[PDB]
Amino acid sequence: PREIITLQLGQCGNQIGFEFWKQLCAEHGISPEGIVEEFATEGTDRKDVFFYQADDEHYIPRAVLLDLEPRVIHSILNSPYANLYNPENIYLSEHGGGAGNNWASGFSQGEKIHEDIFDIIDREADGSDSLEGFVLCHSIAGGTGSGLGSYLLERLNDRYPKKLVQTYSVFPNQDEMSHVVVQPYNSLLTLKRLTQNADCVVVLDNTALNRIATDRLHIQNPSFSQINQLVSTIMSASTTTLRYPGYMNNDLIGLIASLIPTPRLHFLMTGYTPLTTDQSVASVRKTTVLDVMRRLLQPKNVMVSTGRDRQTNHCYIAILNIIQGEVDPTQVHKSLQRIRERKLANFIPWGPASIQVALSRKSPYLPSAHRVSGLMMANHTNISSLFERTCRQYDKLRKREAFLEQFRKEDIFKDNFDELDNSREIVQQLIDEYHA
Amino acid sequence: PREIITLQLGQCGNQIGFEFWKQLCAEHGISPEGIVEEFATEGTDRKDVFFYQADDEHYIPRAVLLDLEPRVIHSILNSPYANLYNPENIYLSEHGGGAGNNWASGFSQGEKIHEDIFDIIDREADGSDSLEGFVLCHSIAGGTGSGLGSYLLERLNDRYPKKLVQTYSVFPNQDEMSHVVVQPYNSLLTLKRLTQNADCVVVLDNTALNRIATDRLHIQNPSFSQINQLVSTIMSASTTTLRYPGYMNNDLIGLIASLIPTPRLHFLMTGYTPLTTDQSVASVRKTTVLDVMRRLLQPKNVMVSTGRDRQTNHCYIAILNIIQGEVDPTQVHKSLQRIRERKLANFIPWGPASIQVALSRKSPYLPSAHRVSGLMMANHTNISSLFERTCRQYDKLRKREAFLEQFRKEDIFKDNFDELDNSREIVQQLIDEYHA
Amino acid sequence: TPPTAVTEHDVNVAFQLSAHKVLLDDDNLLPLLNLTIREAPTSGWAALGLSYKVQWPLHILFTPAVLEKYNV
Amino acid sequence: LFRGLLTEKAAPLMNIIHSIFSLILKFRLQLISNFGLMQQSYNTFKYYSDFLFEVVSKLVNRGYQPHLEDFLLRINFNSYY
Repeated sequence: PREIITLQLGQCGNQIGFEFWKQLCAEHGISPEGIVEEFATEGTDRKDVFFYQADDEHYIPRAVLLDLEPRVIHSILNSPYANLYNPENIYLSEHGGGAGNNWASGFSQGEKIHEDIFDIIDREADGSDSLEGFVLCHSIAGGTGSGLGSYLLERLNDRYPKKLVQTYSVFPNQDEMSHVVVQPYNSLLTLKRLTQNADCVVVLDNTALNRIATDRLHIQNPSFSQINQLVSTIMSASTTTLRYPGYMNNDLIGLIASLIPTPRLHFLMTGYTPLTTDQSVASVRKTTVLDVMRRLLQPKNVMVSTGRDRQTNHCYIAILNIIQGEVDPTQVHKSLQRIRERKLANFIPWGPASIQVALSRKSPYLPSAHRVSGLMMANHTNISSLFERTCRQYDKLRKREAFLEQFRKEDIFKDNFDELDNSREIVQQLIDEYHA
Repeated sequence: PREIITLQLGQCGNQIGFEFWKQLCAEHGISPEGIVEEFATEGTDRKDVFFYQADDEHYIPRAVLLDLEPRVIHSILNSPYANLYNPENIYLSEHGGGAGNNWASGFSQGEKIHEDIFDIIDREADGSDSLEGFVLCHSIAGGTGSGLGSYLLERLNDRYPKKLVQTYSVFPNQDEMSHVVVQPYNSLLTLKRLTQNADCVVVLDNTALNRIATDRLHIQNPSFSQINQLVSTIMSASTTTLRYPGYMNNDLIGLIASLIPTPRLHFLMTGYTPLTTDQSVASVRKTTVLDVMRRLLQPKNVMVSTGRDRQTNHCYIAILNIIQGEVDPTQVHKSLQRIRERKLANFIPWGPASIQVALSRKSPYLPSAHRVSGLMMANHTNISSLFERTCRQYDKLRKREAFLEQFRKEDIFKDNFDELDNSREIVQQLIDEYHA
Repeated sequence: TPPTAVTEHDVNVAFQLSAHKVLLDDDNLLPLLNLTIREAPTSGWAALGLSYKVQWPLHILFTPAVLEKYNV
Repeated sequence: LFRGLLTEKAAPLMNIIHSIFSLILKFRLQLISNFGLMQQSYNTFKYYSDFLFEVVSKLVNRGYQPHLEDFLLRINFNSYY
């Protein structure tokens, strides 16, 4: 009775959930509409929780996909997953509107599609036992996915004031400005909704994706097009306490609750270790769990742009270390015994910090059911280095002249730009204030 | 956990450490990726002792290469072991440089690249469990190693006072005066820091290098490529009590504490028997172990030029004879019976001396587990000849009027030339006083 | 610290972290032996010894008498 | 049940889990619905945790219940600030 509606929205947001649903059929090792193995019921002991159980010989995703370009969801039609999705229940196959790229297009298109947008997620729940919440799988990139998704961060926490908000924000490439040039604008507007019309967030930086894709997966050709591959893997990693049982924090609101000290701090750095390829020529003789959490208390997996002298001028405040699947679960507490002797952990220079370890099984699926898997869902105070990157690329755009008038072509016709600036410096500073 | 950072500096200082890292990979049996030999852990009980402490089975040289000459370092990144090297904590890939070839070039470039030269040894001391020290693999040839090497002889004496200092001072052929002529000036500025801001040096001269290169490797016309094998072997050779456990003077500051009578006398002569291919024919049945230190009882393999008639006007005080690999050690106490009887090494007459004998285990790699080895680390007081030799080349250079105003256009603008003369004569008196 | 009953626990975790950052040559041997430091001299030095088990019937060669002759 | 907690069914570790429950009712009843009464509720919690630290230290013997090892993680946390 913990049914979650994913609200995949945007050009990238539809892609990271396109490969999320595709990851589940391949890790349970079955057909996305059949059963051809017994690992489906034996591995996954709660087969429906983001699906519903069979009554037509087909699996039913709890997904909605709206965007302002009809091209991305027809690139879900083209692919043969039309017997895992429904192009009249699970998506609107050709939904138009804006060009778009303006944030202000989609923010005004949620308010004239206001009647229809809450009868498609509340029609997506209609045999549900009871709702957990909503995951807004939306994109910050472009103004389309960012534009309508930022309206739903408000209306879903007061039409349902007891349900979960948590966002998979994915930024556009910060090594470009020629992909989207309204990028400092559409980022910060949503960041106002991230601190006071939210609860917890997941912010994912794109240049740290390509930092890892050439250093842990070693492809020669760093491009903006590995954006969805590293993300869809950490999305399916985050919910191994809801699609396979837990023990304590046996809900998803269990993990997420203990990683929020105060509102405005809850920006979680995500790490996921099994991307190494030198841990796989040594999987016959079983790789060790004694040095795989010296990658969660030392950088080797951050998808958050953070400095190198900001892992010492800021410490962990809350750190969660989720071990998954086969792992040798009888020495994971021996591994956490030798952390304190070296001091690889970082704690605030005042009061309590906490290194939480928890464990959970998985279905047959060798990179995390035959190899040690380490997920970090960290909470570091070093998150202002990004908020300085977004503020410093935002005011830099106003000395270039752009989107002081080219943003006010639809909706916005009043000044509120130094209002998004002022709230952002309030955010960056109280965090530093909160510790000694 | 006894990690040493080699500091290659200078034109000749980069060529001698290049084959040093190449000796280590070949004897540990490892690939530049992973393990391919289980002699890697059974033979070397401390793989990490100059390498990065693995956490995904990778080993990284702890090397830094700064130099004003890009010709010598461009032959290091076009090697099969250029992947053992990483240009991201070592050096740049295609690195730059100063003028160079002047002592004032590299001394002033030492202090405006002051941030990165002390933030590249602390990007190689972050997994460290305590640093042993620093080995300054710097040249005495040209102004490049000597300018930049005089700087780090100072700051590691006071930002790092606890840590061990020890240098491989390599001279060029001192009779050059047309490709280098500024060699007695750049030498003495570095020789002054070496005796007052450094504790130990490992001296090496070139005229006794070519002495081996024509009678142990046998060229008809000299080359400087038969000079870099001789240094790179003696580099891995000193660390067989530390790369593989000892018992007593198992620290490297243990060997050196019994090899230094007191600073003012610390210049260790180096000697090495298996450089020739006629010492693998004296280990097909094992030749006796009585004779492997009675060839070091009076040297005939020294990489330091000296007379054999200057052994009866001088008296050894401390001599170390480190034997390596299979030598069948049970007639080694018989070998010290026969030392006093010949006396080809005079012992000091104000008090007792020291005949140090060592043995060490090494990997089962063929030239480290078959050939009979004598590694000499002598400390003989006939070294005053080398200091009289560089000072005779200075005083002749000042009466040709050369570098009286030609070297004092850059970072010299005050007298310091007779300070170099006086400090050489106090060192020279105190070497000879310790056998007086 | 002259030997006392709490110095015993300190030397056990101390041999624990010490031999572990060096990497003891076998990882499962580390928690099946440790050093053990009870009358006091004035210093713990030259007053500490070893505790290690023995298996069937290897102990008749390694009887509890002669482990003292080696420890002393 | 030795592995669970055990507490020898008598020892102040059993008194601190009883007592931190008594503040937990004050935390849910004030937040569902007084700001001086908030901060008192966790000042008693800080009394109860600092009471726990001195108890871990008198339980420390040389090896004595698998909770003890895991507790000395947090002790060295307390040392770190």
